[PDB]
Amino acid sequence: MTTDDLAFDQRHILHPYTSMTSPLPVYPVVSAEGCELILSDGRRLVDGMSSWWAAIHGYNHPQLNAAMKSQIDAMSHVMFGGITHAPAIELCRKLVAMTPQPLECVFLADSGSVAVEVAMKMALQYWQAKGEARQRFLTFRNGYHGDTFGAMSVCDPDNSMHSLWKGYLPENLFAPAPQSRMGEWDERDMVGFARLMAAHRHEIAAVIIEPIVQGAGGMRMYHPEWLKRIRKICDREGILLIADEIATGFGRTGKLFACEHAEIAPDILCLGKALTGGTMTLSATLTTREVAETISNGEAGCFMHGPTFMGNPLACAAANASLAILESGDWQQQVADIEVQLREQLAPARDAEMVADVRVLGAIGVVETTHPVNMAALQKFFVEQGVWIRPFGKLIYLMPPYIILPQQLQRLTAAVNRAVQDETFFC
Amino acid sequence: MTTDDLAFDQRHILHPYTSMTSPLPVYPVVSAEGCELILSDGRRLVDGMSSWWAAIHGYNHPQLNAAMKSQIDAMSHVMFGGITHAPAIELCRKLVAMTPQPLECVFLADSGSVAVEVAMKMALQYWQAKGEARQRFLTFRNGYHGDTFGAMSVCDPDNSMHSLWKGYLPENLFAPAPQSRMDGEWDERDMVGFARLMAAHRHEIAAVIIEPIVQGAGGMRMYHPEWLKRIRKICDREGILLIADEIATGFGRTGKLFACEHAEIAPDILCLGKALTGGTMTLSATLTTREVAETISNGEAGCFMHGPTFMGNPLACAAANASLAILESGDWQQQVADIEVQLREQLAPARDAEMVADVRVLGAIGVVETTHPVNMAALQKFFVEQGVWIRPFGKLIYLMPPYIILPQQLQRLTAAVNRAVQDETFFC
Ligand SMILES: Cc1ncc(COP(=O)(O)O)c(CNC2C=CC(CC[C@H](N)C(=O)O)C=C2)c1O
Ligand SMILES: Cc1ncc(COP(=O)(O)O)c(CNC2C=CC(CC[C@H](N)C(=O)O)C=C2)c1O
Ligand code: NA
Ligand code: NA
Repeated sequence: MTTDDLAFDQRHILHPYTSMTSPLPVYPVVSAEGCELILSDGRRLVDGMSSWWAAIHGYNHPQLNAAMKSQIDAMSHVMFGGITHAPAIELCRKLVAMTPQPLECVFLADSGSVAVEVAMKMALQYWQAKGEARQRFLTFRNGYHGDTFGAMSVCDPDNSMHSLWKGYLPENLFAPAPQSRMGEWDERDMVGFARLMAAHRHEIAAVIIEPIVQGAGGMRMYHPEWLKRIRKICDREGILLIADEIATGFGRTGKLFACEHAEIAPDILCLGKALTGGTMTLSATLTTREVAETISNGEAGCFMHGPTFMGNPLACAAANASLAILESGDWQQQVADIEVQLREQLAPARDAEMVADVRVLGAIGVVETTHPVNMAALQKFFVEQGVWIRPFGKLIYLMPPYIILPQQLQRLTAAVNRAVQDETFFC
Repeated sequence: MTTDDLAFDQRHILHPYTSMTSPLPVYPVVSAEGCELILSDGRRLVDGMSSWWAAIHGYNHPQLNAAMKSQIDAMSHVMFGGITHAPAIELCRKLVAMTPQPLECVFLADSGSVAVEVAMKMALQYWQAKGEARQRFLTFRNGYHGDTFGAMSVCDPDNSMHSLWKGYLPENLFAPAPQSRMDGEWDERDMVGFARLMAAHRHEIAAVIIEPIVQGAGGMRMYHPEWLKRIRKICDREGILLIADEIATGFGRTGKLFACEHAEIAPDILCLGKALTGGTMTLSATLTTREVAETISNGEAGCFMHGPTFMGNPLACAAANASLAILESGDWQQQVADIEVQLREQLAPARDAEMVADVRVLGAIGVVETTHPVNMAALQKFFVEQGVWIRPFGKLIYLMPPYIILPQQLQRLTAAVNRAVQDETFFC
């Protein structure tokens, strides 16, 4: 990649949530292997982010590559209307088997935001079919579910800046962010949620939350009793529960799915990211036959959704390989060992002036700071330490591949500890 | 593939816009090559659908395959936040160069619906940043732009059953479907409805959004290019942004590289997908002008607020680059022109069948519209029995084949269509 290439990127290529006028530095990556990203000039970086949490098996994984190349040899893609294929069937068999028993119907889609849109549409169509006037969603503050208009409508109105779309987005119900930590349970915490449930129980189509961990909305880790109470409340009121596990699914929090921490099953489950081992985009939204059949028996005769590339053979094959790796079960001790090391190596950050909080769960390690990070300056510092860490807001956090070596994880935590010693990289 | 596999699929796997309680049969596909799909039982079918518009180079294309395998060797994926890579840069260079001069800023995304959502958010943020009170979209009836919630808000309310979401979906403005045909003459009267809505709401409209020339899902309609010339001029006069959704028409399908070329106009925002990757896997792109891209970033947000996990996916970009490289040979132009002539010639006799309401053709799109709806299970079986994959929808029996299709293969497709409509058997 020439300098002109980089110039073109800066002036012509929009990057995720960043200015086209005040771009901060980008780093040119040529390849990746194991837990390392390789830059154009040869610099090798230990990946602390798993490419936004998806690459749980690292990069250039033999199993993943083999499955992908083999599916390309058969067919990378064929349409899913009136046709089915082995990769979709094998993938759906695994998804049904690995999730709670009631979740036995699968709607594959292209991305996390779309999987959330699908779950939302499922709930609305469900009630439309039952002839129940229910169109509200009840969610938590600090929640984040994606970037498309439906998903945006259930994101924290303050973090996702709902003022920008005030008038276009439907108005949903936002209970207080869960206060009890993953910590002791305080009954005082339920008051806000209960309040909204009592006043709006007749019109709520579904409750939607990220289980245990609220990711992009603040890397918050809350008490599982919340999920227990919400499942019970939904059960009593006849409301659907949507669990967004696009970030928490496939082992990240120490359990296969975060709902397991509370031993609850949602009515609708959204999955993505690590689904494909972070090789390419794919999502899945699972629900019950009660939901799936009711919808088909309604006025529309079917669930009204179906994107062009639905069921893409290549992506399904990658996902099959990713799930196959998890089948060994090795992730359980890998994540447990990571958790221990994170909790050990991040503890010193609690002596640093710039730190507000340190919290760890499975392969998620968070250092919350008192002031906003300088994302450009901190990223450069990290690159200089030979690590890839992408902080944002007041969070310097790690979500590494499950296969990361102790010495690699150590470089990440050391860099973090060093970074927070200095106002240098803040405001 | 076993029959148990088919049972699992029927009972546990949702398919696009189809019932779970009253299933229709699906056909198991094990592989595909050239312009053929290969069923699990060994039957080979000539593909008449291009897997919904996208597989313009067919299947198991050596150039696409090699490009995908090579990218896997480097990295199938890496995040795009604070990172860039060669496949993304090359693709964006190509996209900027092949589209109208003003369109030079590229937002890569995952799917067509997301690309439309991005276009719509761009329009909203553009006006929110100039301090103007514009949150409505003006679109045409019989339009389809995706099935995520924002996209649904600009789809035809009847065709997409907006009654199901009545009260949840924002109410946009719907001008009548364009009446003048690509085949025929322009009629000034066509404009009254659109002109009327514009005059009454010119002040609240953030953008006009349409599919140029061909409205796909909403009826496979083919309208007169004068429509786009007018819409461009009107948008220009009123200071309104024009969004062209070319997710279906892009990359040669209508006989021109982009359907906007039939009118020689450029939109402010252009959405692409489908054939972008040669139908190998999902990827989309929304391009806009410097004026739009810079204005948004200077707004309160400080940036365009969107960024999906797999944005810029190296693997998909590599496939898209290979697909575009194939189109650089220019061979598609004659290929599509020849397909067009053959479709016109061989579907023409369908116009004398009693079951046929209309026959219309543009580039590598051939449509036989019928008077009654098709019997899906029955007609699908007939087609497969003829050794062809044609998937009709409602009153439309259509062909959109890969550009590489051989005349003999194309002839089997048209023969089958003509045979399907000769009597009332496969209808209702
Ligand atoms: C829990 C959850 N649900 C849905 C989605 C949307 O999935 P997509 O595939 O459509 O993106 C996500 C997406 N996860 C994200 C993770 C990180 C960021 C950005 C963090 C920070 N602001 C930064 O700039 O780096 C955004 C989305 C999800 O987690
Ligand atoms: C013009 C246009 N714009 C947007 C989209 C959305 O792209 P996705 O990748 O998100 O799907 C598309 C393509 N989407 C569809 C087009 C038509 C249908 C209906 C098919 C019909 N039911 C049938 O069986 O034949 C569905 C999605 C597009 O063309
Ligand atoms: Na299950
Ligand atoms: Na251009």
